[PDB]
Amino acid sequence: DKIPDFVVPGKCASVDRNKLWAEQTPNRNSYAGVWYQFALTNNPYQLIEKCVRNEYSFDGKQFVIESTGIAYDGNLLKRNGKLYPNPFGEPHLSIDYENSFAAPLVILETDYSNYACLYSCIDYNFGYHSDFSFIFSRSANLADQYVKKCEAAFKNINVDTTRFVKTVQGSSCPYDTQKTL
Amino acid sequence: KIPDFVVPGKCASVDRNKLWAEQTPNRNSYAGVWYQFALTNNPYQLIEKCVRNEYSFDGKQFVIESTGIAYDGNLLKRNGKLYPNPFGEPHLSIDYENSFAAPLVILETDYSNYACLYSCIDYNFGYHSDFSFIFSRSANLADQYVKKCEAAFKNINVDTTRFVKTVQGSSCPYDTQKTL
Repeated sequence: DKIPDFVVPGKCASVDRNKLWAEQTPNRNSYAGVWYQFALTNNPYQLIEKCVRNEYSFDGKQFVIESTGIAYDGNLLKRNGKLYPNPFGEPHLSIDYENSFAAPLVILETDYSNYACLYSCIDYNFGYHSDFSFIFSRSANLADQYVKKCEAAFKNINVDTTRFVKTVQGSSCPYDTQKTL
Repeated sequence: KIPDFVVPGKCASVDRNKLWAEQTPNRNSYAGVWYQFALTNNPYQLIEKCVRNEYSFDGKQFVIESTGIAYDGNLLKRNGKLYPNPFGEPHLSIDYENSFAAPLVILETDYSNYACLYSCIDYNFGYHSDFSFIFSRSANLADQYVKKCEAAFKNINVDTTRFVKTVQGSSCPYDTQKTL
């Protein structure tokens, strides 16, 4: 039988969150600013298809997010999100979008000034998980050397990096306009 | 051949403002114990039978302890919260530990006997998944209340033939459950 490539047998991977959390907590401010989506794994919840541009402001408690780009229907779209500590005290954040739902998000590795590798995973009740991965860049392109750092980090938690699809980014995107939405 | 919880079209409009206005003053009456009477097929619900949800209201949100028999036969406890949507939208978020959070609307409740609950999420490919529950104040629910739930779901075009009854009653270890 055929199922989507984002439903995978087994339980979400372990991931050492406590380590990442201690490392990332004092650096929140540095995480703010603009991040471009460089690539992601097949994701049926993402409404923005191309030129995905995420603007993060940090108010000391959370990050407020404005995500913009071109939707699947060819129009411009702006979505509002928030990234805040998980409300049960687990050492991960919840990524939440307006009119949608919220999911756990772990920053598996970032150097803050070039790249960030991100990961979200959900267990189902029938022996399968679904995971969603992203490669974020501080600019419209990301150099092979940072891309490989994400590829290693995802390989290390057993994600088939063949699942990544490149996002359209670059001078063909109306970034100046997106910023005004 | 897709799962019956993956449905064509956009999530339904539900009149969330009318509901919010009705329920806001009565939150305190929503607390206490609620049993899951029936639900539409749901891949995130880890407790299979004897499902008992205990709600306490602290003023801003509800703290939940959900217990029952998991799909492996073992007893299970899950911790949840129910709080207003953090963007100011007139619906609640239902959030469970080690899981995710989804929007939840209470389509109809009389507080003392039944509740009909609804959650819906839209996909980027023109379909949606919705999840529905019927809650009862006891292990059983009279026909007259089940029918009110049926009418509320029909009204929003949920196909009520998707409901499966949950195991409750004599065979459940509620007394042990209360203790977890």
